[PDB]
Amino acid sequence: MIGLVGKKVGMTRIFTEDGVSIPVTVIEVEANRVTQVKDLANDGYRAIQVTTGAKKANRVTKPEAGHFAKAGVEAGRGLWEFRLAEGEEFTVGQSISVELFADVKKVDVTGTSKGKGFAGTVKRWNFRTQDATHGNSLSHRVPGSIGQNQTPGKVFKGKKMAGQMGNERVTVQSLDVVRVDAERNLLLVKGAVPGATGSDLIVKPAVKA
Amino acid sequence: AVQQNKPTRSKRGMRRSHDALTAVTSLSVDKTSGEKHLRHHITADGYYRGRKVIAK
Amino acid sequence: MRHRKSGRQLNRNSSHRQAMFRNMAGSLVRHEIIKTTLPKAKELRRVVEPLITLAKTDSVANRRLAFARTRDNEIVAKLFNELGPRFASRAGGYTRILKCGFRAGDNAPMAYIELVDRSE
Amino acid sequence: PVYIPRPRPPHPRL
Amino acid sequence: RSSGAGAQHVNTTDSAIRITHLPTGIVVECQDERSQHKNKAKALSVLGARIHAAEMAKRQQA
Amino acid sequence: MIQEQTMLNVADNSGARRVMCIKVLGGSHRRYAGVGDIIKITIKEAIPRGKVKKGDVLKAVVVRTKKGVRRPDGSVIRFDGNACVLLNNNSEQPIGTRIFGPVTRELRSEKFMKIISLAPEV
Amino acid sequence: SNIIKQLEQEQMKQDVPSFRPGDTVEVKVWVVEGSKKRLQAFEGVVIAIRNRGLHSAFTVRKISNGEGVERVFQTHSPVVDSISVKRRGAVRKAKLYYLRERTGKAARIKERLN
RNA sequence: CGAUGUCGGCUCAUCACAUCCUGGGGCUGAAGUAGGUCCCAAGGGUAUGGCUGUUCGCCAUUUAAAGUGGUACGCGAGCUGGGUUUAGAACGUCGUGAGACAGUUCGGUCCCUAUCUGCCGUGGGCGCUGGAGAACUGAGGGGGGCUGCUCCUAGUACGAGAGGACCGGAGUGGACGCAUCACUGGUGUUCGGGUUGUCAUGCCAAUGGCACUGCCCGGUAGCUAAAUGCGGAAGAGAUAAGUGCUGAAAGCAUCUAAGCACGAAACUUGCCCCGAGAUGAGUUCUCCCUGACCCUUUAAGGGUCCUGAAGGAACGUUGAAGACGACGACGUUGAUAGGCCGGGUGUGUAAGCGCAGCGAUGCGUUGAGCUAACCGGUACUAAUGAACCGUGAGGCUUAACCU
RNA sequence: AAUUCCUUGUCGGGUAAGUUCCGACCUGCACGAAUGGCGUAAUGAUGGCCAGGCUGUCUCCACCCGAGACUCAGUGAAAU
RNA sequence: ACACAGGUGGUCAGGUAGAGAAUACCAAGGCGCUUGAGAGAACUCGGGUGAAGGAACUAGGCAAAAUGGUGCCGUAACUUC
RNA sequence: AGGACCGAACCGACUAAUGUCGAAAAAUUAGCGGAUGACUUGUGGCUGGGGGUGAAAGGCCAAUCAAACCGGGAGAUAGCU
Repeated sequence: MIGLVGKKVGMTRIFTEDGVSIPVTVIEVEANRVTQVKDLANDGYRAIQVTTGAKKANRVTKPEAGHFAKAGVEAGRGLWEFRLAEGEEFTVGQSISVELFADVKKVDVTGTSKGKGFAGTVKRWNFRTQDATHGNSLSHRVPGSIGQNQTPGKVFKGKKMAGQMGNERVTVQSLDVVRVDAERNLLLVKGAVPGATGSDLIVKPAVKA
Repeated sequence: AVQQNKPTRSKRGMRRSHDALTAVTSLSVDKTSGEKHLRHHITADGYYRGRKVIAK
Repeated sequence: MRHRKSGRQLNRNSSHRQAMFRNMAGSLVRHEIIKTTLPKAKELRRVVEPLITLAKTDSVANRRLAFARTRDNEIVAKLFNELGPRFASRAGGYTRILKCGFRAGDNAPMAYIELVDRSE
Repeated sequence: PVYIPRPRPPHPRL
Repeated sequence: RSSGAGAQHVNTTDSAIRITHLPTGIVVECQDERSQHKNKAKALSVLGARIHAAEMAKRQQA
Repeated sequence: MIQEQTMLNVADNSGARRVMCIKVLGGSHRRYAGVGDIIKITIKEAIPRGKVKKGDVLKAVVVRTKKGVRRPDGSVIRFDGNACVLLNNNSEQPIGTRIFGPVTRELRSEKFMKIISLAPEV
Repeated sequence: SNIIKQLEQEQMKQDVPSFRPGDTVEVKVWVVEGSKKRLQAFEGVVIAIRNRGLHSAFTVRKISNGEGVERVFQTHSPVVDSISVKRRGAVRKAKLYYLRERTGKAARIKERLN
């Protein structure tokens, strides 16, 4: 089925009765109401695009205000889109709560990774740092050789070098569900998820069933 | 470090194409005096938001 | 990558940085308005406001903690007697920043940092 | 220049 | 490749030959001259001499 | 955390005093051992009345670590010294008849029964 | 946040005995030996307390037979059952990591008796 | 020969299969396991120490394996200089001698601030044509694809006994990569405390400056792993080796000549990421622009007044975003940054006062005081009213639709 | 052996494992008694090896403090 | 060759602590060394710390780390005593 | 008394790093060896080019040494570029 958009608010741990304390992440889930239902008659694929949160009525633009008045729902932050799985059909404006997570056992969380910035080769691609003594001059944390010789004459595309680390769209898969709370509107997941406290998280059902 | 051959006037111009400085062109008008000043900056006489904030 | 860190380095070690923050906070208490670069004023907002916060309540030990900073008797004498009963009603935010062009020596962002005063 | 120095001690290759 | 000294040829050319005779366990190491063949002939002569000596020693012990 | 060239004290009274871990057995390219993993040791110091002499290369099992072992509740058990029990290289069956110092609960699995049977604590 | 604090305050137990670091604290902890559920004892000297609310823990250093055994314990975990202070130690330092190198006569500390 | 720095080592790898293992099979002098040989298959992995400068080799112990080669028998404008080839000196040999020795050994300065291609990232202009805000489909490209041990099947088949299956399922491991501080740690020169030598505040007390943060002890938040989860797949299509069905040429036989059904970590998917600059420039939703004139080479022409629309840009507050750009939140209709209150955490009974002691010092007020980067609030201060860019509904041809 | 090609000649010790080292075996290519031999207390920024402590050398790097590297204002090269 | 981290002989030379002209802080006296302001990326230098091992790294304990002062006890082989 | 020991001034450069179109055509940083004698240094002289000098490297002789620099034979010579 479809996934839901949530906010990461810290991490905690759940003490089970037998003794095992499991580290959990508190993903709060707001009213993921449906903004538009795309069909095959106009796009060639069936999907639903939704939103979450709540914007103030000074930041939302008139194109976004008209797109939200097309659905009639309250203006919320961001827009996401989930493909349908041919077994269900959603209407425009349906308040989808966390009750869809009550039946599933494992989920997949996709989030914007925490930006590490312009990182080196050792931090990014886990290269071995060379020996810091026995005559080492100006060659401590450099990657060293990046190509062979005259006969290739170039560096191969896909070379593991220093550069941008973080701000990616990484996905930690196969995360166990712990507790689905409807009164507090929470979603406790097992393990760690990408992103810091306050980032958006796409929590979809596990494709590796 | 050492070059093979010198670049052109065209290469120098296409390099200095992004060296063009940008002017602000957003000089404001004070409420009381009306003197020209920048955004979030006081005037030459010390006027800011109409109030004499420098007292000097 | 300084995620959730505060404290500007200002291209100086901690001894010189603390010493010039001491001297500049003393000058701002003594003269009530000074003119300096903008990040020094931004960090001096984190220095002068705890001094006034300590100067909210006059006692025996508060004079010694206000003498532990600024290293001067005239600065703590102007504290607790003149700034104390005059900033009594306002709670926090006693300072004010005024951006004033750029310096002609090195093109640095200039700023008058002052208190909410000079109605004498 | 007045003085032009002795060049760099080169690679052996002997 | 060979150990010792002498020239560039020691770096790139091999000039060192080790021959092991499997059912007897006799190892012959030659690092004498420059070309391999002139060392292959010496290594085969030393193989023949050591095998003949090890067989005649067993015959004289028997 | 027991890796190569690590000096360990002998837990039982088999005879050795100081041993040196030469390889963490089980799985290639492995850094260090765990709770009750098998390591290969050499003997650096032994008593005159020991059943093994100085220089015997044999298998052992780590029982106490300075890095600490982690119970699944969230706690850690750190010991003030590394310790091992010597094993006879094809069937484990430890040499010493008395074992000093406590052990960890995760060592109890189907083959180290004599060690936890001779354990005075835990 | 209020969400994290509300999720933590519903799980913290309200009968935690207050003890300063340095007290001779005896802790009885559950353990599952397969088909058995045994309450075992552990008596030692507290050398560190890390208060984190629900995530709070405390060390109990014990000099057992042979060498010392250091073992942390989570305060609000269900695996522990009882915390009883036997002696009230009178150290003036929060952490007691310097007691690790000291064995025997130099390991004991002062009693409060205030 | 008006200069191509080579051996070995460290880091970084790329490619071929004449395949070391994993995988699918045929023969066997294959009862089972363990084997010998051979075909297809390069998707992944392919040691740790002593010696030697050594590649290599031997030894010790693992592993499923310790593959062969190419890339200037890779890689010094990435790094040493141990060895080989500068200048010193010696041992042995030759030469009357100066000197010589691929016969060692002792020791001996290895430069360069990146113009071009390439690679890792990140931006500006313009285009897609009326513009803008978003949401995606998706061409194509990239990342990964390793497997041990134990148990059930099952001591089952097989086997006189010893030994011991194939296939399938589950759990726990090692490496790799990703994610995060929930636990444990490290750092935490912005927090607290102890102490030495000196100086200063007119002196005691107290505090501050210097001596590597003076020496240390811890330690908030962030970063980080040694800490904790995750994954290599399941499934589908087309196949290589190989096993086949029907079946003539050639009354038989035949996997192939017509056809059909199987068949691998190899290929494409399926797992994840980038991505319409894919100039072939895609699709959907929404917002906004409906004012007159003269000149005329009546051209998809230029110029004048009025309006600036949606939106963007500039400035400031700034960020678990960031070299700079860029991205995200906010700008008084406010919780974006700083300050303040309370809580939490950390250091640990501040100063003053009172008591005991000749004194150092000890106790009570007090588990106080101080709290950085944390949390929940609070406009107390700073984000001003405005100015700038972007416009009068949008070209030609053809067909279907309403007039 | 500063000597030695064959050679990592052979034995023992040190290490789990030692072409280095030590004590010898003499089969001295090609040691040798003033171009001196054998030992030798003390000494050496001397060559090699081993033992204890000690540690980021390494396993395996992680964080922090200042000086550069990044941006802005002023002056402003060079090899080629 | 420079308003250059180099070199240049002799005299005076204090307080505290210190065996001392060493070293730490000061008096008399001279200076802040003729580019500053931001941000706190990869990488480079001088450093500090670090769980567990303690040389497994490397040609090589190279570099770093560690010992270090006064009084007292005691100090082996060998020797030219 | 010691061509004695540790260790400042002073003398020299053994290791590693910074530099290596450097602060400088040999330097600096952190460790070093001697430091009452075969020590160091100032001042003023003497020894000089097929020579001087050398606790001996074929080193040094004005940043140039298996035969210094300056001027002249000399526009030497060059089957060589």
